[PDB]
Amino acid sequence: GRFSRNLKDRLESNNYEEMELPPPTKGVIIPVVHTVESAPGEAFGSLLVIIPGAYPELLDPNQQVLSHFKNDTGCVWGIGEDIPFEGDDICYTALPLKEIKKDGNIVVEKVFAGPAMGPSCQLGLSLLVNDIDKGVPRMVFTGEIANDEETIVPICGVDIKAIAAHEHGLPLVGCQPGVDEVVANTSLASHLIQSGALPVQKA
Ligand SMILES: [Mg+2]
Repeated sequence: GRFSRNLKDRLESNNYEEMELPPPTKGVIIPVVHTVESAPGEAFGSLLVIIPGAYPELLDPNQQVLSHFKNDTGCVWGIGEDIPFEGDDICYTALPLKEIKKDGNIVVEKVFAGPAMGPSCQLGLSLLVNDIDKGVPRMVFTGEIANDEETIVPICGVDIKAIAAHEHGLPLVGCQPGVDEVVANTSLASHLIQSGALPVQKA
């Protein structure tokens, strides 16, 4: 689709039961694209945050769907397709992220929609089970993961996702034109997480 602020306000007006939670042990932020049948050609993005633990009861019942990592190696609630690589034996919940407060608290909310579909979450999840140990990287990841499990693969809707990242004052991270910061593989992505941001040359 293409960005609709009209679509955004209507759908989001329908979000309910927003909650301020404690900072998760760790977590990872990724973008999603909303559409509806009766708004052809319109889209808007928002953010998920994926946290350790199974909290289906925090999701709208229409997202209470459980997907697994490859070979029974963990699960994610709120995601609608299985993950084609291994997890870290944990179960996560992907929650609609309204706000990430200055004290670290996250404000989530319930969203009238289906679970997150498609492959663009992979970069985030791969980084979450492999490369993140403490905290939530203050950046937004999008990208498919290749069969080598290191090469990042271009995805769809990058303009929409950038916009949703930016609404939160966060950079979009991926492998393709449209992203604010560019990583071709999970190594560089991981070095970026350690740095907390793109390394600077204030020279
Ligand atoms: Mg294991």
